Amino acid sequence: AGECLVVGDSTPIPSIVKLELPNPEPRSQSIKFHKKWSESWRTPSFEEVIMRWRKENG
Amino acid sequence: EFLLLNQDVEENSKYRTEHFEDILKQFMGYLDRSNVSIIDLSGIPFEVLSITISLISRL
Repeated sequence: AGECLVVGDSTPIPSIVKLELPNPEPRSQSIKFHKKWSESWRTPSFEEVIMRWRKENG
Repeated sequence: EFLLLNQDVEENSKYRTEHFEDILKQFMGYLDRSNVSIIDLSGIPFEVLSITISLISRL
């Protein structure tokens, strides 16, 4: 994690380089499963969502 | 008959495009159903099994 190899003519030796963490981090959002569970009951609204399924208010 | 291919019967013809929200079934979970879902594809003839699985997965 956090390492990549740079291969090209700009370097004498293609090597693994430890990249420092960028600041500020871009909004890297990947949904995680479990914490959404065990949170009582979630009730989405459906009129609007099936309305969007029909390309009405997309 | 599960695909309702004989629309000559009135019961097969009573399902309209308005009857779409409830075909999803357990869409939110009866407000108390969990969502343990078992699509028991046992008695279905094989030549439509792939079609049915594709339908459900794409839906």
